[PDB]
Amino acid sequence: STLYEKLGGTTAVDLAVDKFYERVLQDDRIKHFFADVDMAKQRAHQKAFLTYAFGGTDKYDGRYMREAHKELVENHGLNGEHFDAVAEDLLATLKEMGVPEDLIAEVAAVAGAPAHKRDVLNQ
Ligand code: HEM
Repeated sequence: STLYEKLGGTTAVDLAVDKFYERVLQDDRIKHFFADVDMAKQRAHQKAFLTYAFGGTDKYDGRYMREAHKELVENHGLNGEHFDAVAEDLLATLKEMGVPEDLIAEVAAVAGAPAHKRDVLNQ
């Protein structure tokens, strides 16, 4: 899988997931969501988040996605502030690696698109 070559190696890829994983638990603001959740699923969820940010989709079909995430919005009171916290954490991880600042802005723009936030937030 030479695709990982772009990342700069597979070792670095796992390093980001491992560190990022702890950031979620470290963040008390969203820890309640992960207070009781199977770590197995989290591995995929967190992995998808990083992958989605590096290359999200302008439009995604699937009411099911909104049905679940929206449920959190009304039941747990999830808002854009929560999303920003998770996304902000990702930016910090990139800084540690030393990725040029120019890319950090572009990377955030990928998910920054409100087109993705609406599906998740379902405002
Ligand atoms: C764009 C970002 C996100 C994507 C792409 C995404 C994607 C997914 C996907 C594919 C699932 C189904 C498989 C699974 O259980 O992980 C899922 C489930 C879930 N997501 Fe997300 N998610 C995102 C953001 C969030 C955020 C911000 C929260 C809340 C902080 C969240 C909370 C949940 C919960 C609680 C479930 C479990 C639902 C259940 O099966 O009972 N997700 N997410």
